[PDB]
Amino acid sequence: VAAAAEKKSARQKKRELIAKRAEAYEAEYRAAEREQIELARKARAEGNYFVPHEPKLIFVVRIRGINNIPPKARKIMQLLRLLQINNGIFVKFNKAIKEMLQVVEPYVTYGIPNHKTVRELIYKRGFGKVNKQRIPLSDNAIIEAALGKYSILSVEDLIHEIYTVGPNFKQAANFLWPFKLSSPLGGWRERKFKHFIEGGDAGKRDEHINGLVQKML
Amino acid sequence: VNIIKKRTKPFKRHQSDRFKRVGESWRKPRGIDSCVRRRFRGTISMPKIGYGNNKKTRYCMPNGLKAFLVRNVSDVELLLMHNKTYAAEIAGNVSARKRVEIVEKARALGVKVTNAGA
Amino acid sequence: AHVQKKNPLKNKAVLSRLNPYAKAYKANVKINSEKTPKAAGEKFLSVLHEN
Amino acid sequence: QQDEVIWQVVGHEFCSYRIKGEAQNFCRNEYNVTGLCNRQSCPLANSRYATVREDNGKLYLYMKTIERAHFPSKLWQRIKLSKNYAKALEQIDQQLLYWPGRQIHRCKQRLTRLTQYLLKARR
Amino acid sequence: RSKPASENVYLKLLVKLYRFLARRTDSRFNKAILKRLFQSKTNRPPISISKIAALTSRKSASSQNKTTVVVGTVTDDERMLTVPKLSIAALRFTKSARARILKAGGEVLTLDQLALRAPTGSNTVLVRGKKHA
Amino acid sequence: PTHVSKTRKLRGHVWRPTVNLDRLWTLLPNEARDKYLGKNTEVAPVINVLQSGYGKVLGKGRLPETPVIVQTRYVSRRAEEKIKQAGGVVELIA
RNA sequence: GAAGCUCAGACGAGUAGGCAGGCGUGGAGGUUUGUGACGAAGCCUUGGGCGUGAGCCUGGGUCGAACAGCCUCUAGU
RNA sequence: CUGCCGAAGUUUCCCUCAGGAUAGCAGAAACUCAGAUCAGUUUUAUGAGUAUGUAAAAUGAGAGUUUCUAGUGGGCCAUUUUUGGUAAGCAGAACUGGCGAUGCGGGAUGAACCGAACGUGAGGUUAAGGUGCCGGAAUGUACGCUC
RNA sequence: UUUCAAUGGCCCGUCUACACGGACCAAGGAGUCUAGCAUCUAUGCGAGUGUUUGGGUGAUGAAAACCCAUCCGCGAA
RNA sequence: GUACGUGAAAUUGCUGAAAGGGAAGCAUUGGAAAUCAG
Repeated sequence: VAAAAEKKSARQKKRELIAKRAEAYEAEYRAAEREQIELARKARAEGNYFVPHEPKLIFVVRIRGINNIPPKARKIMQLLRLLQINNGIFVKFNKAIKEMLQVVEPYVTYGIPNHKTVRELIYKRGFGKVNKQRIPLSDNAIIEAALGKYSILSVEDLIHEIYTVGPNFKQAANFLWPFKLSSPLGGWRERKFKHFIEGGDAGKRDEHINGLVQKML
Repeated sequence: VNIIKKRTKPFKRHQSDRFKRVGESWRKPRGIDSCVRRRFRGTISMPKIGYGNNKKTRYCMPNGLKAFLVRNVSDVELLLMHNKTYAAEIAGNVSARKRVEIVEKARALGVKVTNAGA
Repeated sequence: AHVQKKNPLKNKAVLSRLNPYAKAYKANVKINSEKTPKAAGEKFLSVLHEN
Repeated sequence: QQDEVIWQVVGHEFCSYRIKGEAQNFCRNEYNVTGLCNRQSCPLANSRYATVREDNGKLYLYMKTIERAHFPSKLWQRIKLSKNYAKALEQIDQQLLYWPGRQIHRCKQRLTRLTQYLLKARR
Repeated sequence: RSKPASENVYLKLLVKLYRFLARRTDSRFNKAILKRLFQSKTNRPPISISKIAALTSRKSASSQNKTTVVVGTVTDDERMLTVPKLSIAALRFTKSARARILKAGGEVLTLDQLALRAPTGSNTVLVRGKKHA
Repeated sequence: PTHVSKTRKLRGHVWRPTVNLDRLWTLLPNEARDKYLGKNTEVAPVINVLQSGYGKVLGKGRLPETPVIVQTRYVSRRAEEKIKQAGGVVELIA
């Protein structure tokens, strides 16, 4: 009766802890979205202009193959872990990253995702790098073993650590394997290898990357 | 568990049909300009490890039994503990008297005989 | 362990495994009502309907 | 000398009771039960084991002892069973309860197939 | 490397024994022997009774009853005539070296004897032969 | 053996020897060493290096303190003094 | 069959070249109470089976005296 | 027979000659540190007159070696510079990639164009390019130009 | 197995599009042996190491096996 | 049956079957006819 009993109870209390944590994160998302709406409405009413928020999280998708690519760009591909077409990885949008991206501007597409695409990816296409092995995230215990040092104990905690760009964003990459996405349903645009502004599909695309993922995913 | 064969047609040697000196047995094309070596579209195929069959169903007759060559009564007597896995195969050079002796022994052991009709 | 990978998005039993929170998540919430406070600044209309 | 060095000599490559094929090897040795070559069931390499083999309508058993294993004449002793297939099963499991049980599941199964002979031989 | 290149059955028994000791205990001594038993003959140089005697009664001594362990050959050194009491374990001792240890001194052991004595390699010095050759 | 060779895989693919003092005491018969080394005997052992095919006795090594007479043709200039404090004597073979 | 069993992940063009494991041939040592005039070897075959492949087993016909499996050695392979 | 790893064309100089060297690559064996130990990469700071270097933040990866030893030391194509230039091409270097070892989809067909780097299959979805017929797919929708 | 339909499929090898070889079949047919040297691996011994120039023994099968002799070679400066 | 053991291929003739409008051979997928197999 014993031994397994205390394990079950500790297992149980951990289950409410992640439940309490998940409640806290969901309230954080909704409050953040609400103040976005309210501070936009207030500024638009009294008259002064509200300004967007410089984003720290973007999603990157490699859209060209492995043939006929300059050595400078394929080197960046290796440093980004984008070693295959239709892959995908997260990168902390900063001056170093932003200036890095224009080098591979025609070879990747990037933009700022919101909470849904992060949640869908991890749940569905989320494969964790456990012991240098692409181990799927089918259990919370898998994430606990590899991120218990950083107090991440479930998928939802990982989703918040990713989506809100926590300090352990760097300490979560090598836990997580690149998103090996499928070819997008409905297709790309007619001419895929032009810049997104020019009627193509490469480059920074912002609010119109969420669309892409839903297809690719 | 059904037995599965990835491929049924054998790999014939290149041009083994336009010549009687070039044989049916497979030989690997060595020529640098061979359109078969470079594996062009429409050309014959080459044996690869990818055609290897399942380890669980490899070496199994269409009825799921592995062949064991049997030359005297002693051999089949050794098959009693694998009547569910191995089917006996009477060797070609076994006399008529020994064949009926082996086949009656194999029937007593209840072990499958593939060519008992001889 | 884990012969087959199952999506939480499609298999509801796998959500219950991953989220001990999907039990009560309550997606849709009345935060508007009959009382909508239409609010667009008067000069904002002026600058919008400009040129 | 010792049993591992005996296995390392005879078991792996050469024995008169071993039968290699395309990729499989069997042990014809009259004192093995599973009929296949391994260290757990090797007749020549290991200490006392138990087996059974047919004779003209009955079954009989082989065993060894450790003290007498240097004298091959009575190294093996023979006991006979010629009463019933079931009673053979109770006999066999009885004479191996005080002995290691890793062999019974192979031993007891071997019996019924040997007895199945007699039925099929009769038919 | 993953297995020894020799076909010696007795050496393979040592490998079998010490694979178990390395993978069923955390003793790095057992891992050290396994890596050195896989080594080729010219990567396992000999050691001398003179060298072992010097390495035991060296500086602060600290040898006492610690059994010296080497994976190789323990050759004799005729240049010394006073041999101290020693406990040595090795793959093989030359005939002269074995006699000199036994007649005036301690004991000779094989590696399997050492495992039955100090399976974790407690209180042993793991010497190595000179690779300069 | 041809069957292991590479050809069966390309088918288709077109006068003075020297002795030092660390070794004189090894030239005795072992019973002479047993009964003469370290014992305060009036008579000392004698070593004839020439009988072991050695011409010159060099002086490398330390010595036991047992007196011993060494017979040799040639000798290095330190090899003799080391046997002075070893208590034995050196005299020269013709 | 520790030279074994088992779980997991990634990967898969290829010239010179580097490495590993196998198929086949003549003869030698050992072994299988091995096969055979109640038909060995060979040969033919719109017969059957096995292997990714080198190749292997077998049915029927012709044939008439020797031949093969395994572990090693060997080469005018 | 199958499997695995897999370059080189130009270097390092040396030469009487062809060559070797030497690297590089591919490797083969031994041994450090779980590291700022690296990078065909970005960023910041820093001097000098976006670039320059040094130093340090980002980023990905376990990162070093000493040792011996095979094969190669060509050329073609295009880009960027680029002085001499003339009817006009033309010549000159340096660099870059691709090609040699490379099959597949498309461009009617093709050494280099456009996509895509290959175990055996099933299903799904696309790239490039297409949807009158040959030919799989709208004799689609909308706005114009042209006889 | 034969044949049909749809779809695809330039004749192979060698050199550098060619060119050069190829009427068909069977058998033969090309990295071999030896000496030196070097690396590496394995086995025996180990400050030693190597008896097959020679002597003994082996007559029942005897060009083998076994035993003895270290002059000497290499190593120990 | 002395053109003498076994009697292969190239090659020729007869019979049977099938195909064929300026080649054929080969590969994938099935149909038809023959023929097996569990």
